[PDB]
Amino acid sequence: GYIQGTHVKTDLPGPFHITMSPDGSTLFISNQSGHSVTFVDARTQKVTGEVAVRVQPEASAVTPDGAFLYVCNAESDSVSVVDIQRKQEIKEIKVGDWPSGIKISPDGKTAYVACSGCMWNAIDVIDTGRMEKVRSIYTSDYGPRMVEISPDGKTLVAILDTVGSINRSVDFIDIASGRVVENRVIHESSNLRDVVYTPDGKYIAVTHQTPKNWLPVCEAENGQVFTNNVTIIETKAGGKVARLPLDDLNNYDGNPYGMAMDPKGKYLYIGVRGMHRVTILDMDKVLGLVRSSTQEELDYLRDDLGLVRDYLVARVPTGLGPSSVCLSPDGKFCYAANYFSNNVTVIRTAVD
Amino acid sequence: SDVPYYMQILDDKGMSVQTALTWAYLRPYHGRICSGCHYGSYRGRAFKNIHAKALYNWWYDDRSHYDSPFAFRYLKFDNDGNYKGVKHGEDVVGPSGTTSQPVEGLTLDKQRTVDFRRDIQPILDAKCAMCHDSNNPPNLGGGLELVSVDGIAAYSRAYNSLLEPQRGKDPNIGGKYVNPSAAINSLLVWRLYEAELSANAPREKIFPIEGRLLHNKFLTQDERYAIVEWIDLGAQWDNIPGPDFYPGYLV
Ligand code: HEC
Ligand code: HEC
Ligand SMILES: [Ca+2]
Ligand SMILES: [Ca+2]
Ligand SMILES: [Cl-]
Ligand SMILES: [Mg+2]
Ligand SMILES: [Xe]
Ligand SMILES: [Xe]
Repeated sequence: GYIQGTHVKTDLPGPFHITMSPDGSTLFISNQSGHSVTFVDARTQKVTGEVAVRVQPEASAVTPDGAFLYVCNAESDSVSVVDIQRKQEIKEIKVGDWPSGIKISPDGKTAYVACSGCMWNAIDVIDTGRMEKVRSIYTSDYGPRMVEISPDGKTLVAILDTVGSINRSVDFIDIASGRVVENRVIHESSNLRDVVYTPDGKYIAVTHQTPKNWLPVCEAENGQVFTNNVTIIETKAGGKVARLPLDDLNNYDGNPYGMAMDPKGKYLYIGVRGMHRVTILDMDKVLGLVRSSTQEELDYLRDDLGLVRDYLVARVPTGLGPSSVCLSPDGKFCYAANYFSNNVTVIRTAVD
Repeated sequence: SDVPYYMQILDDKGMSVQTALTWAYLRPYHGRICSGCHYGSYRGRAFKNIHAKALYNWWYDDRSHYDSPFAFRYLKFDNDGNYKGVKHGEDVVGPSGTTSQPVEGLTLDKQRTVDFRRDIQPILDAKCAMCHDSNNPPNLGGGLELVSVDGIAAYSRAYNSLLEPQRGKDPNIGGKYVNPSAAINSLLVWRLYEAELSANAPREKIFPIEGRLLHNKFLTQDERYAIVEWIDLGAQWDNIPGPDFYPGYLV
C-alpha cells in the first residue's frame, strides 16, 4: 500500500478510522495505507478478516441492522459498499472530491457523505435500496470534514473546515427539506476534525484549534501560537456557541481529532493525535458550565488555562497517532485507532 | 446568660447591615454597656458621653432586678415588607415579681433556629423548583435527595446550587447567590426583593435586560424573611446539634 500523497510503498495498514456495529460485536477499521478495512471481533479482540476496498479509505459507517458497511475512499473519490457477513465489497458508488466521512440515517434508508475537497463543497446523499448517489447538498462554504445526524433524524450538521479562513463554521441541514436552514460560525478556529451529538440532541461538540494569526511568532508559552479547544454549540435557535480549552498551562493536547459520545451523554471522549492520548471529559460539568454562563463569560473562559481541571475526567495513554475513537453501545469501553503504531487501544471507561 | 452569643443591627427590612463576629457572654444578673458598634469603647478609645433613651428603659423599678424587655421571638411587618415591630412567641413564663416585663426566651428546649431541610427546602420545592431545573440555574429541584460531591453526599441539589462559589469573589464574603451572615448582600435576596439592597454589588450584571421575570411576588413575607433569616444565620444546612431524623450524611 501507498503512504498518503506519495508513490512510496508501505506494508503497514496505518488505520485512519474506527467504528462499531450497533450490536457492538464488531469493530471496522479503515486502513489508509492498506487500502482495506480490518474486521475485529469485539469479544475475542482478534482479527476476523480484511476486506479489500478502493484506494485510501478514510472513513466507514454501519447500517442499523449491521448487514452492510459503507466505506469512504478518499483518493478514489468514491464510496465502497461492503457485505459484512460475506466480507466482500458488493459495490462502488462514486461521489464528489475526497469523502472524509459518511453517516447512515436512523431509518437506515439513506447515507450522507461529506466531500472534503478544498475547493469542493458537497454532501452527497445515497439511497441504500438503489445503492446509488441521489442528489448533492451544497454547503455554505468549502471542505466539509464530517457530518452527523440527530437522534431526531430530521437534522444534519456539517463541520466546514475551510482553507485560508480564520472563522470556520457549521452548517445545519433539514433532512426532509434537504438544504441549509442556518450557518453558525466558530470564531478564530481551524482544523475541525469532528462533530458529535448529545443523546438528547440539545448540543453538538466540535474539536478544533484556535490559532493566533495576528500575533508575532515568538514563544511557545501560554498558547501564543496555537491553543487546542472543544466547542459546544446549543442546537437551540439562537443557541450559545461555547469555545472551551482542552489545555493545561504547561500541558496541551496536540491536534484533537476523533470524538465519541457516551450513550447517556455522561462523558465525552476525544482522540488527541499529536500528544497520542485520549482525553475524557465530564459532560454534565461541561454542559453545566455552558448553561450557567453567559456568552461573554464563556468567551473569557476560553483562554482560561486552569479551567479544564474542573471538567477533565482523565487523559489516557494511547498508541501513536490516535486519529479516531469509538464506543461500545453500553459505553463501558472506548477504542482508539492508532495510525503509526498500527493498532487499537482498548480503554475501560468510568461507566460501571 | 452563661451562653455564647453575638448580635446584628437591622434595617427597616429586617436585614443585617453589620454583624458582630465574636462570642459574648453574660454572668447571671450581670449587665454590660457599650458606647457603640465596634466604636472602640472596649478597645482603644474612651467612652463617648452619650445620653440615651435606652438608659431609661433599663431599670426603673425598685421591686425589680431589671425592667428591660426580654428578646422577642418574632417580627411583624407592614404590607410593604417594612419593619412594623417586634412580636412575642409562645415561650412566656415561680415565676416571681422581680421583673416588670414578660419572661421570654429562657427555655433552651424551645429556642428557635432556621434549618434548611425543615424550613427552607419545602419552600423551595413549593414555590421554586417548578421553573428551576438543570436547564435553568440555579437548580432547585431534586428535593431533599443528597447529592454526592467528590465521594461525599451531604446536602441536596438546592443547597449545593445556592452555596456555589463565584469566580473573582472571596468565598469569605459570599458565593453566586448567597453571602453568609449578610442577606442584604446576597444576590438571591436582591432578586427576591427585586431591588438593590446594599452598596456592595454581588456581581456586574444582576438584573437581565432581556427575558427578566419579577421574583418578588413568588413568596409571602414569612417565607422570604425565613430565607433572609437563614442567610443571616450563616446559611447552614443542619442547624440541629447532633444526629437527627432529617436527611444528612450517613455511612
Ligand atoms: C417560573 C415562573 C419561575 C419560578 C417559579 C421561579 N423562577 Fe427564578 N427565574 C425564572 C426565570 C425565567 C429566570 C431568568 C433570569 C431572570 O431574572 O428572569 C430566573 C432566574 C432566577 C435567579 C437569577 C439567577 C442568576 O441571575 O444567576 C434567581 C436567584 C432565581 N431565579 C431564584 C428563584 C427563587 C428563589 C424562586 C422561588 C421563589 C424562583 N426563582 C422561582 C423563572 C422562575
Ligand atoms: C454592631 C453590630 C455592634 C455592636 C452593637 C457591638 N459590637 Fe462588639 N463588635 C462588632 C464588630 C463588627 C466586631 C469585630 C468583628 C470582626 O472582627 O469580624 C466586634 C468585636 C467585639 C469584641 C472582640 C474584640 C474586638 O474586636 O474588639 C468584643 C469583646 C466585643 N465586640 C464586645 C462588645 C460589647 C461589650 C458590646 C456592647 C453591647 C458590643 N460588642 C456591641 C460590632 C458590634
Ligand atoms: Ca479527489
Ligand atoms: Ca443535626
Ligand atoms: Cl463601642
Ligand atoms: Mg522562548
Ligand atoms: Xe497520558
Ligand atoms: Xe457582642
